[PDB]
Amino acid sequence: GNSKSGALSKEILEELQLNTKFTEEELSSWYQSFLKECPSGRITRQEFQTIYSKFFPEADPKAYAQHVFRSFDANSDGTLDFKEYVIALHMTSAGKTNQKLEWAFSLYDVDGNGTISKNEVLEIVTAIFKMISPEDTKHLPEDENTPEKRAEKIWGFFGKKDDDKLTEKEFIEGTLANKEILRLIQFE
Ligand SMILES: *C(=O)CCCCCCCCCCCCC
Ligand SMILES: [Ca+2]
Ligand SMILES: [Ca+2]
Repeated sequence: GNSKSGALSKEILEELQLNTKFTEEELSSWYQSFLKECPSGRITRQEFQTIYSKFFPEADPKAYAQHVFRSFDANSDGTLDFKEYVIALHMTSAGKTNQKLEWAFSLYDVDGNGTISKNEVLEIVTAIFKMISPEDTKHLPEDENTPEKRAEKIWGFFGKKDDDKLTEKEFIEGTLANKEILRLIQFE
């Protein structure tokens, strides 16, 4: 006797501006389908990787799947809600519109220090390697067949010296430069 939404729909669509949601009618039935996986209401971090197994049953994005969590599930919560979930899930795609793209400096900044360093870059770098398949690992330049050998390619592309800490401000431009950059540190 009442129109249901799923505890979320008007708060998210509010984002209609940044990035064009696949379809306002998408995150609608997607809310219940989740309630079925568990009559709960909070997604854990250990089970977060249990999902990536649907869109990538090939490689083992299990190492990079745990990084996308603290990426935005640190908002003083401890659990990922469906609202913030659609944001990240659709961010890894939904094409490239205006603004946005800022959520990227969030997944790469694991610790979250307003600035990225070689360490964090190393973790996400090695993890991303797992997602890559050996059969395809032969395509990338051998000058970086290992996480320790590539850190020089990525960090070398940007070019840090005095302020050896990449900020979220440039993290967006340093990439807007050569469209062939985001291809390396690419994420899915
Ligand atoms: C109020 O009268 C009860 C809630 C009515 C909800 C309307 C939708 C009912 C149909 C749900 C199943 C539809 C499957 C396509
Ligand atoms: Ca959260
Ligand atoms: Ca940091």
